[PDB]
Amino acid sequence: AQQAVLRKELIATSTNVIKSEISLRILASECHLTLNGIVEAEAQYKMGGLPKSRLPKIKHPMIVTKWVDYSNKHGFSYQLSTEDIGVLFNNGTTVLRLADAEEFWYISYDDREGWVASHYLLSEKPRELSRHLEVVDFFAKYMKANLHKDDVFLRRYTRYKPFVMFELSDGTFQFNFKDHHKMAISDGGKLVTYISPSHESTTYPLVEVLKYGEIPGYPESNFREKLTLIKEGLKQKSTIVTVD
Amino acid sequence: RSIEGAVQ
Repeated sequence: AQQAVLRKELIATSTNVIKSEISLRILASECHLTLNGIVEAEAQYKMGGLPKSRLPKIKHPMIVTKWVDYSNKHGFSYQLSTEDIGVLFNNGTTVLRLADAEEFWYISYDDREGWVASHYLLSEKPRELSRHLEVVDFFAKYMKANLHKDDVFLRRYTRYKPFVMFELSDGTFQFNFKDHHKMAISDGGKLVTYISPSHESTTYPLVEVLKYGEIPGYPESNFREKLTLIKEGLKQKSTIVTVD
Repeated sequence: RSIEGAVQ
């Protein structure tokens, strides 16, 4: 009998706050999906005969390149794999700068339908919004330092100690761990995009990595551990159906 | 061009 124990509970901090329960309900029902898509994959390695026959899809999902937290003068901010910049204000609203930068989406959150957006141009921009772009204009200057399809944005984040969790609008979950190993789940818990500290993206079917016993190529990853951290990560995030 | 993962 293997003498082992469950990992300590996942304590979180500085999550972006939201009122729209239904939005939480979607995330909760969405997290559980990619989690069930993984349990279904772990079952493919365990006792799946010829688990690699009918090929699985292959596509590089979106991801977060550089990110920051801020408390007072500005809100949490981030940048994506499309040279896009987002700003999750302290109130909960988001402003997103597109790749080609002629335009920008302004996202709010509502209880009835959930997240809701509206298209504007920087040139045909309104008044009350301009002061929100002053904030973005600074993150643009900061982010600028550096040492189509249906677009995407960040819904919720959660700062745990061992890592930080990103929940995206396209159904893609991302994790920047402590040891700078960064990973991502997309396609409903079927594809794996490990991006080492060396910013190199490569996607893999989950059933292919499970048989291997580790991340492909990189042995210093300690993969079998991080997977466990993802699971309980989604488990906790999937129980949040309400605000209380 | 509509944004996936939210309502317009």
